[PDB]
Amino acid sequence: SMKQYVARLEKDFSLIEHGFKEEEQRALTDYKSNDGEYIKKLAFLAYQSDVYQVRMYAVFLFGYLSKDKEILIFMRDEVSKDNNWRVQEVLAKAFDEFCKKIGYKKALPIIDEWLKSSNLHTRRAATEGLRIWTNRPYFKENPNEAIRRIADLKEDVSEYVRKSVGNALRDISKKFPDLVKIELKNWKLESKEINQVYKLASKFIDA
Ligand SMILES: O=c1[nH]cnc2c1ncn2[C@@H]1O[C@H](COP(=O)(O)O)[C@@H](O)[C@H]1O
Ligand SMILES: [Cl-]
Repeated sequence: SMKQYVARLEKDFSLIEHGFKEEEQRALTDYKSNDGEYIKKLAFLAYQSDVYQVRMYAVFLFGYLSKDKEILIFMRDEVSKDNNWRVQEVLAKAFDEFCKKIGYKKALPIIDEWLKSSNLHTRRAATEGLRIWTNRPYFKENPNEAIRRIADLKEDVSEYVRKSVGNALRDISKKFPDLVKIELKNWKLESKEINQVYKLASKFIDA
Protein backbone atom coordinates (compact mmCIF):
# COMPACT_ATOMS: atom_id res chain seq x y z
CA SER A 1 0.00 0.00 0.00
CA MET A 2 2.80 2.39 0.90
CA LYS A 3 4.62 0.84 -2.07
CA GLN A 4 1.49 1.33 -4.18
CA TYR A 5 1.37 4.98 -3.17
CA VAL A 6 5.01 5.54 -4.17
CA ALA A 7 4.15 3.92 -7.51
CA ARG A 8 1.29 6.40 -7.96
CA LEU A 9 3.60 9.33 -7.16
CA GLU A 10 6.03 8.04 -9.79
CA LYS A 11 3.27 7.97 -12.40
CA ASP A 12 2.00 11.41 -11.38
CA PHE A 13 5.38 13.17 -11.30
CA SER A 14 7.88 11.50 -13.63
CA LEU A 15 7.04 13.63 -16.70
CA ILE A 16 7.24 17.04 -14.96
CA GLU A 17 10.21 18.85 -16.51
CA HIS A 18 10.11 22.18 -14.62
CA GLY A 19 9.11 23.61 -11.28
CA PHE A 20 8.57 22.15 -7.83
CA LYS A 21 5.14 23.33 -6.65
CA GLU A 22 3.27 20.13 -7.54
CA GLU A 23 5.61 17.96 -5.46
CA GLU A 24 5.60 20.51 -2.63
CA GLN A 25 1.82 20.72 -2.44
CA ARG A 26 1.41 16.93 -2.45
CA ALA A 27 3.98 16.61 0.34
CA LEU A 28 2.28 19.32 2.41
CA THR A 29 -1.12 17.62 2.04
CA ASP A 30 0.25 14.21 2.99
CA TYR A 31 2.19 15.60 5.95
CA LYS A 32 -0.90 17.31 7.35
CA SER A 33 -3.28 14.36 6.99
CA ASN A 34 -1.30 11.52 8.57
CA ASP A 35 0.63 10.74 11.73
CA GLY A 36 4.29 11.70 11.61
CA GLU A 37 5.68 8.26 12.39
CA TYR A 38 3.88 6.85 9.33
CA ILE A 39 4.96 9.78 7.13
CA LYS A 40 8.60 9.24 8.15
CA LYS A 41 8.42 5.71 6.75
CA LEU A 42 6.79 7.03 3.57
CA ALA A 43 9.46 9.72 3.15
CA PHE A 44 12.33 7.23 3.40
CA LEU A 45 10.63 4.88 0.93
CA ALA A 46 9.90 7.70 -1.52
CA TYR A 47 13.50 8.97 -1.27
CA GLN A 48 14.69 5.63 -2.64
CA SER A 49 12.76 6.17 -5.88
CA ASP A 50 14.71 6.31 -9.13
CA VAL A 51 12.23 9.04 -10.16
CA TYR A 52 13.92 12.27 -9.07
CA GLN A 53 10.59 14.12 -8.82
CA VAL A 54 9.46 11.60 -6.18
CA ARG A 55 12.72 12.21 -4.33
CA MET A 56 11.84 15.93 -4.46
CA TYR A 57 8.50 15.10 -2.81
CA ALA A 58 10.34 13.05 -0.19
CA VAL A 59 12.74 15.89 0.63
CA PHE A 60 9.83 18.28 1.12
CA LEU A 61 8.46 15.70 3.58
CA PHE A 62 11.82 15.55 5.36
CA GLY A 63 11.65 19.34 5.75
CA TYR A 64 8.22 19.13 7.36
CA LEU A 65 9.43 16.26 9.60
CA SER A 66 12.78 17.82 10.49
CA LYS A 67 12.03 18.38 14.20
CA ASP A 68 13.10 14.72 14.38
CA LYS A 69 16.89 14.88 14.59
CA GLU A 70 17.24 11.61 12.67
CA ILE A 71 15.42 13.17 9.72
CA LEU A 72 17.54 16.32 9.91
CA ILE A 73 20.77 14.26 10.00
CA PHE A 74 19.59 12.27 6.97
CA MET A 75 19.00 15.56 5.14
CA ARG A 76 22.42 16.88 6.17
CA ASP A 77 24.46 13.80 5.34
CA GLU A 78 22.50 11.65 2.85
CA VAL A 79 20.18 13.87 0.78
CA SER A 80 23.24 16.09 0.25
CA LYS A 81 24.74 13.22 -1.83
CA ASP A 82 21.93 13.36 -4.42
CA ASN A 83 23.26 13.61 -7.97
CA ASN A 84 20.19 15.53 -9.19
CA TRP A 85 20.40 19.32 -9.02
CA ARG A 86 16.61 19.75 -8.71
CA VAL A 87 16.64 17.55 -5.60
CA GLN A 88 19.49 19.73 -4.29
CA GLU A 89 17.29 22.80 -4.73
CA VAL A 90 14.57 21.10 -2.67
CA LEU A 91 17.16 20.27 0.03
CA ALA A 92 17.83 24.01 0.42
CA LYS A 93 14.08 24.63 0.80
CA ALA A 94 13.73 21.80 3.32
CA PHE A 95 16.58 23.25 5.37
CA ASP A 96 14.85 26.64 5.37
CA GLU A 97 11.69 24.82 6.49
CA PHE A 98 13.54 23.34 9.47
CA CYS A 99 14.84 26.79 10.45
CA LYS A 100 11.42 28.43 10.05
CA LYS A 101 9.72 25.79 12.20
CA ILE A 102 12.18 25.86 15.09
CA GLY A 103 12.81 29.60 14.72
CA TYR A 104 15.82 31.18 13.02
CA LYS A 105 17.48 32.33 16.25
CA LYS A 106 16.98 28.90 17.83
CA ALA A 107 18.34 27.29 14.64
CA LEU A 108 21.70 29.12 14.70
CA PRO A 109 23.77 26.13 15.96
CA ILE A 110 22.38 23.96 13.16
CA ILE A 111 22.93 26.69 10.56
CA ASP A 112 26.54 26.91 11.74
CA GLU A 113 26.93 23.12 11.62
CA TRP A 114 25.67 22.93 8.03
CA LEU A 115 27.87 25.85 6.92
CA LYS A 116 30.93 23.99 8.30
CA SER A 117 29.98 20.56 6.93
CA SER A 118 32.33 18.47 4.80
CA ASN A 119 29.85 18.06 1.91
CA LEU A 120 29.73 21.10 -0.34
CA HIS A 121 26.04 20.37 -0.96
CA THR A 122 25.31 20.69 2.76
CA ARG A 123 27.08 24.06 2.89
CA ARG A 124 25.29 25.30 -0.24
CA ALA A 125 21.88 24.13 1.01
CA ALA A 126 22.24 26.40 4.04
CA THR A 127 23.66 29.40 2.17
CA GLU A 128 21.10 29.18 -0.64
CA GLY A 129 18.09 28.01 1.33
CA LEU A 130 18.05 31.03 3.64
CA ARG A 131 18.23 33.59 0.78
CA ILE A 132 17.29 36.35 1.19
CA TRP A 133 18.79 35.92 4.65
CA THR A 134 17.82 39.37 5.96
CA ASN A 135 14.16 38.78 5.05
CA ARG A 136 13.97 36.08 7.69
CA PRO A 137 13.29 36.64 11.37
CA TYR A 138 16.34 37.26 13.57
CA PHE A 139 18.57 38.07 10.58
CA LYS A 140 16.27 40.95 9.60
CA GLU A 141 16.91 42.59 12.98
CA ASN A 142 20.56 41.47 13.16
CA PRO A 143 21.89 41.69 9.59
CA ASN A 144 25.55 41.35 10.59
CA GLU A 145 24.72 37.89 11.98
CA ALA A 146 23.89 36.90 8.40
CA ILE A 147 26.72 38.82 6.72
CA ARG A 148 29.38 37.34 9.02
CA ARG A 149 28.18 33.77 8.56
CA ILE A 150 27.96 34.02 4.77
CA ALA A 151 31.26 35.88 4.37
CA ASP A 152 33.05 33.14 6.33
CA LEU A 153 32.55 30.94 3.24
CA LYS A 154 34.18 33.40 0.80
CA GLU A 155 37.20 31.05 0.48
CA ASP A 156 35.08 27.93 -0.07
CA VAL A 157 36.72 25.29 -2.25
CA SER A 158 33.47 24.72 -4.20
CA GLU A 159 32.39 27.04 -7.01
CA TYR A 160 28.78 25.95 -6.43
CA VAL A 161 29.05 27.15 -2.84
CA ARG A 162 30.86 30.36 -3.80
CA LYS A 163 28.14 31.41 -6.26
CA SER A 164 25.54 31.06 -3.50
CA VAL A 165 27.78 32.95 -1.05
CA GLY A 166 28.39 35.85 -3.40
CA ASN A 167 24.75 36.12 -4.43
CA ALA A 168 23.57 35.86 -0.81
CA LEU A 169 25.73 38.88 0.04
CA ARG A 170 24.50 40.60 -3.14
CA ASP A 171 20.92 40.14 -1.91
CA ILE A 172 21.76 41.76 1.44
CA SER A 173 23.64 44.65 -0.16
CA LYS A 174 20.43 45.97 -1.75
CA LYS A 175 18.81 46.64 1.62
CA PHE A 176 21.92 47.01 3.83
CA PRO A 177 24.50 48.61 1.54
CA ASP A 178 26.31 50.27 4.44
CA LEU A 179 26.89 46.98 6.26
CA VAL A 180 27.97 45.01 3.19
CA LYS A 181 30.40 47.79 2.22
CA ILE A 182 32.00 47.61 5.67
CA GLU A 183 32.36 43.83 5.41
CA LEU A 184 33.84 43.89 1.90
CA LYS A 185 36.33 46.65 2.72
CA ASN A 186 38.05 44.26 5.14
CA TRP A 187 38.67 41.55 2.51
CA LYS A 188 42.18 40.97 1.14
CA LEU A 189 41.47 40.05 -2.50
CA GLU A 190 44.21 37.49 -3.07
CA SER A 191 42.70 34.12 -3.94
CA LYS A 192 40.76 33.15 -7.05
CA GLU A 193 37.93 32.15 -4.71
CA ILE A 194 37.58 35.45 -2.85
CA ASN A 195 37.70 37.47 -6.08
CA GLN A 196 34.86 35.43 -7.54
CA VAL A 197 32.72 36.06 -4.46
CA TYR A 198 33.71 39.74 -4.26
CA LYS A 199 32.57 40.44 -7.82
CA LEU A 200 29.14 38.94 -7.17
CA ALA A 201 28.74 40.69 -3.80
CA SER A 202 29.90 44.18 -4.78
CA LYS A 203 27.80 45.20 -7.82
CA PHE A 204 25.56 47.56 -5.83
CA ILE A 205 28.20 48.92 -3.44
CA ASP A 206 29.91 52.30 -3.85
CA ALA A 207 33.21 50.92 -2.56
O1 LIG B 1 22.75 22.51 -12.38
C1 LIG B 1 21.76 23.07 -13.29
N1 LIG B 1 21.57 22.59 -14.51
C2 LIG B 1 20.62 23.16 -15.32
N2 LIG B 1 19.87 24.22 -14.87
C3 LIG B 1 20.05 24.73 -13.63
C4 LIG B 1 20.99 24.16 -12.84
N3 LIG B 1 21.00 24.81 -11.65
C5 LIG B 1 20.07 25.79 -11.69
N4 LIG B 1 19.46 25.74 -12.90
C6 LIG B 1 18.53 26.48 -13.45
O2 LIG B 1 17.40 26.70 -12.44
C7 LIG B 1 16.32 26.97 -13.14
C8 LIG B 1 15.17 26.11 -12.72
O3 LIG B 1 13.97 26.59 -13.32
P1 LIG B 1 12.90 25.60 -13.94
O4 LIG B 1 13.51 24.84 -15.09
O5 LIG B 1 11.74 26.44 -14.42
O6 LIG B 1 12.37 24.55 -12.85
C9 LIG B 1 16.70 26.68 -14.71
O7 LIG B 1 17.04 27.96 -15.40
C10 LIG B 1 17.71 25.93 -14.69
O8 LIG B 1 18.48 26.09 -15.97
CL1 LIG C 1 13.26 35.95 0.67
